[PDB]
Amino acid sequence: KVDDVTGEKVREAFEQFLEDFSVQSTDTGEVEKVYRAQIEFMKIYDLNTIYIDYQHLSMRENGALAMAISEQYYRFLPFLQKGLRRVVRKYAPELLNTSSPEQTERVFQISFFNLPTVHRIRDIRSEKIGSLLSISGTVTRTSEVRPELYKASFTCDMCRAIVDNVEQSFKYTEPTFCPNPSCENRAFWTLNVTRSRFLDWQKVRIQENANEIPTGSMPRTLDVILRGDSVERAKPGDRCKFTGVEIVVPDVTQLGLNSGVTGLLGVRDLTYKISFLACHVISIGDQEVFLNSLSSDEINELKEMVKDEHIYDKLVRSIAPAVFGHEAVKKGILLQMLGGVHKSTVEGIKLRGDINICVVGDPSTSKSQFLKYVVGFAPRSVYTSGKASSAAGLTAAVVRDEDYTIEAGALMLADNGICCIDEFDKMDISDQVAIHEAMEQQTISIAKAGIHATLNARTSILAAANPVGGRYNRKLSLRGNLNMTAPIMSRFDLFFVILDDCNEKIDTELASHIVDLHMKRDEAIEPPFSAEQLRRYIKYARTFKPILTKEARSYLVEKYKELRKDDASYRITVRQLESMIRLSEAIARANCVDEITPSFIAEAYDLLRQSII
Amino acid sequence: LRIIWGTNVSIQECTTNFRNFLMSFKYKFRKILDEREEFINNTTDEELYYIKQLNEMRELGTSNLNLDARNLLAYKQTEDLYHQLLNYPQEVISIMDQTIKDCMVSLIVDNNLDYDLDEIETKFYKVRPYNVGSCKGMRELNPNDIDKLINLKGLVLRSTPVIPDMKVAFFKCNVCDHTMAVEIDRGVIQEPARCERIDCNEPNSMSLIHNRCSFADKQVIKLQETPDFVPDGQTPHSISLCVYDELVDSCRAGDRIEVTGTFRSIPIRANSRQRVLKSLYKTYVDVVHVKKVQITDQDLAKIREVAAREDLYSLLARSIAPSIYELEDVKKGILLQLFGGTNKTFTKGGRYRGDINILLCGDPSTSKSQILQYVHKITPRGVYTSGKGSSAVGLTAYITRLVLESGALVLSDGGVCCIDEFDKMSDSTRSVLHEVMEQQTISIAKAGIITTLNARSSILASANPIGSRYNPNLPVTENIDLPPPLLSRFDLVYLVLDKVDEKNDRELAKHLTNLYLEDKPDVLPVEFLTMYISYAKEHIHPIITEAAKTELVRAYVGMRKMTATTRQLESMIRLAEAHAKMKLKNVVELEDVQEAVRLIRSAIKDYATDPKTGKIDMNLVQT
DNA sequence: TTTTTTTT
Ligand SMILES: Nc1ncnc2c1ncn2[C@@H]1O[C@H](COP(=O)(O)OP(=O)(O)OP(O)(O)=S)[C@@H](O)[C@H]1O
Ligand SMILES: [Mg+2]
Ligand SMILES: [Zn+2]
Ligand SMILES: [Zn+2]
Repeated sequence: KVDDVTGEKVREAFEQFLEDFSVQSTDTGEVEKVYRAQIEFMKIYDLNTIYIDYQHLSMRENGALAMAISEQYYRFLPFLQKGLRRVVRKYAPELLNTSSPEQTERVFQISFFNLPTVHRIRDIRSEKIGSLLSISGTVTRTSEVRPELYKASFTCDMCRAIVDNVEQSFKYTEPTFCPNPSCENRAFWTLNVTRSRFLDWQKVRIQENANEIPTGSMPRTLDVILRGDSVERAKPGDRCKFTGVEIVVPDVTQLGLNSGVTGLLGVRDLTYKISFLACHVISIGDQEVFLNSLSSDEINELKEMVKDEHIYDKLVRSIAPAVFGHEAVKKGILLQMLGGVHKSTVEGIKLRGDINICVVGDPSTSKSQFLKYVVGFAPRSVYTSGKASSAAGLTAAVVRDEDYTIEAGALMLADNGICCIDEFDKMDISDQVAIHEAMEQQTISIAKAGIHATLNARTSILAAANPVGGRYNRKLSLRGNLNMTAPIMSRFDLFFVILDDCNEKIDTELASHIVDLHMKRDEAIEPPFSAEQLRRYIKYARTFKPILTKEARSYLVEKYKELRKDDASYRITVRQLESMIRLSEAIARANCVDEITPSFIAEAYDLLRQSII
Repeated sequence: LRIIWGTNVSIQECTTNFRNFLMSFKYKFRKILDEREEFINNTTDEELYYIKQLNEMRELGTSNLNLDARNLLAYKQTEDLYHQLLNYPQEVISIMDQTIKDCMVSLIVDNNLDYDLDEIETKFYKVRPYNVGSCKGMRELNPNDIDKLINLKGLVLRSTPVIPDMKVAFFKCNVCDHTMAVEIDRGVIQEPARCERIDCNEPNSMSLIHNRCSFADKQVIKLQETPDFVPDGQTPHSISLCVYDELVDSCRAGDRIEVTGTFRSIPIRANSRQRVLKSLYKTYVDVVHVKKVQITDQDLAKIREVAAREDLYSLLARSIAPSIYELEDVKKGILLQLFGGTNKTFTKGGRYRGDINILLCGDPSTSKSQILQYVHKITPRGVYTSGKGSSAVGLTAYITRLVLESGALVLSDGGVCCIDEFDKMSDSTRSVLHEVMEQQTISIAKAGIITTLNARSSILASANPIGSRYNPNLPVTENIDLPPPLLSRFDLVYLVLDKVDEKNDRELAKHLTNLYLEDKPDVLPVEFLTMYISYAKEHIHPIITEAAKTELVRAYVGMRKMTATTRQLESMIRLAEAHAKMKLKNVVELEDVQEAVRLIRSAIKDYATDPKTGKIDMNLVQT
């Protein structure tokens, strides 16, 4: 056959890079041949794929091998796999076989990782076709894993000659001429499913990131393909980097299974479609188990702010560092992010522990910046404007793809996390009702379109509206000062109503603060804690499970009685007591106390009292 | 010899003439062809323009050579080659590219410069001819024009994502594995019937390996025919020009660009299954060169000289709308918006765009619409529309195929936008506009379509008071009757009124009548004005100043003390920034803040605005 | 179903 002496040279260099790499940071520069050690671990677990750092092979042999493979990855891949099999035979001959009946050949997936750079979706070019690259972006769509037919096998339906180890092209391929020279069967190739080996496969769609080419352009999208262990390796709707080769997808319909090339196809033309074949995938976007996940210094820092007793106030201060004032509102953020203990009673009734906050401020109150910080600083956080939004896009949508199927809405896109709702006032009343039922149920059911599916839809909602007429009439009542269905009002945990004040001192302070925010830009802000530090502490608190206390039971019952008397009930109901308990849970989580404290209930009582105004 | 089939255009003589046109072509040839003997500069003119370009091109190492028609029409040897190209472009351009490559090779070897001749040999040198012919209406095109360069002007409606453009076919034997590469000739493949190795010569064993094959990059762009070219009879047409190579992805949507390219037509399969082709032919164009709609040291000198002039502020204000009579304050405000503020993209807290937003609410007949037309003409990225003819969906984003269509705002992102009859524009679409201008970004939330888009663009709204004529009896806010939030969103609001001032009426009538006198009737050169504004935006970057910040604090405290939303503070901040930019200042100054406040009061007519009742005394207005 | 001008 074709010598491809360069190919076999690359094979040899690749096996020598896999076995004689002789590099290891463990025990300082002491060489372990980390690829030989990875082969040893491979024997321990008997996987298929081999993780290969691009930088390792780059330092290997001056990176000439890295360059060659990175360009002609497609051409070199069979040689690389053959060399990997040779290495396995050398050191892990057991793994050389799949490893009872006969064990077939084991396929090894060379999933290179840690590439030098990531090229953006628009950076993609035909020049890179077949070259190993890495692409970043969020996963807009995915596919159910399905068994691509890697190696095919067919029984000759005229002589029974069985074929095997037939690689398939994009279109389902079949043997052309019977291997049995005596036989002359050119069709009738009953696929031997048992003999043939199928690899797992999954289509995945991604879109351009916001700060990628935002300049006057719609975010470009790419169809990457997951194979082998990579399948399902990443969750949907998350920014991740995919390393692999650029694959050109010919139209199978043209293959037969502007114009296109022809005269091969034969008379038929052929139109292509570029795509990407991911080899390795990396995402970039218990209390004791969480601590284990943390680094030693990270655990120390955790303990450090745990020891701090002002920690509560400093955290509240850290919230929305750019935003000035409205400290109670920042406290509301913190508490909602912490959430509350969700529980289902013995009777089974589910009791939500989440907190759905609502904000009613005049324009320019920076509520927009408020939500921007919230979502940006919040995982599982979705931001949307009520004025421009569709119910299905917000909760869930039904689409037909070969065939009726479903598409997650904002609630799904952020279920079990923050749900920012900007311009809520402008939001459609019917859509508001859809959310109402969905959030109250903590569940979304797609009854329509024939299908009757249902999804968890559990999450927290940060409603953001403006008072009717762009201004809150203090003479009027919250219910009436803003257009919104009262029952949904009942299930909004909080209502931060933002008013204007002519306090000259406050005006001067805020003006100076803004002007500094522009002068010194980032230098102006200085929260007590870093956002990553804040998130680590927050998750640690999430790990906590507050427990109610006898004194707390009492304090709660008297405080609820006092609230009922205060309204004496347009805004005071059993829902208010439920929110009181949830706020107590959130405060304890901020206090990182497994038990509730009447002080915590006092804080929550003051919070709700202020919300009442 | 080497001749072009069907043309009697000798490739050898063509090559010799174009070579002599490459070296020994003084720019003097061009300028003399353009006459302008009063403007001839020896250095430039005596310079072998194309030789200097080739030297600078080797220094840059690019393989593309922009080329005007006039240079060819100036060199007697290549004057004929000009018409040859006009008639039979493809072959002429191929020969010309080969000649440029050979000339670069000669230059490096002749100049014995230390350069990789292989690189130049590897460099696929191309020529990007432009100005080939007078811009002709695209609708005017007819079949015989095919196979010729057609200079064209239009607006980019939309562009396709780059497509793999099959370049060279790669085959492989299925019995001995021997491989061969078939170059795509005429967009088709002539597969080898048997193996290239006569040793094997297996029939049909040669199979095309798609991945191993070579592909190029192609893109297609819909280009609207400009309203100037089209007649009143029918709507403008558009052509999906096919772009290739670097030219691919070389323009966004809404790009007023002039392009030269060969006129191309092709058959279309009547039945995809069969080879039967419809008698009529699909037609496209391959752009050899694209023209979009460097500040020379002389240009910078002129810019800085004008900046030296004290009248700079008022001079630009009048220059932007020379024909308009009076309205200097409105002109100045829109001039500032054209300049725009500073986009301090904070790493935290989000980005803070220095955008300026001006609405024009006032009694009609005031030329507000004419002013909008001017603004749209001036801004390189302009978006003119009227509320009645506008839809919120079409304004920002329209679902399509699942795919999204850029809205008017999207077409303005990074430019100025014009919304005529803004008051008439629906309140719902108003709400749509609110957040997008506030965040300078479009947020999308729909079934299967949920994302956000950049919308950093200025909007110039034209409204009319609820009372057709502004009623001073009604408070200014009532006269405008616009959402208080929306009202705040806008940065400036000029309350133009048609005060009956016999003197001003006389003067305006004189202006209009004088205009009438001349059948076809100081101020900066609009081109030089645009260059000034650009250079200011790109190079100048105003930064707040200590005195400026103190004055801003005190001023906004007074405002709120007398309502003064925080957006008012940001507005005066960005306005002082744009003022400093107008003054070519990278640092803000107290005087910029003073001017910002002065113009803020002017547009609202605060001088004549009643301290109470929210009304304005018409007598005080313009005194 | 979802989005969508347009008329009814
Ligand atoms: N100061 C002015 N200088 C020059 N022309 C003016 C002036 N004021 C009004 N005009 C003319 O008056 C006419 C009014 O045109 P428009 O642009 O429609 O006025 P307008 O201010 O936009 O008010 P509308 O559009 O009716 S709400 C035009 O012919 C203008 O040229
Ligand atoms: Mg007008
Ligand atoms: Zn057989
Ligand atoms: Zn062969």
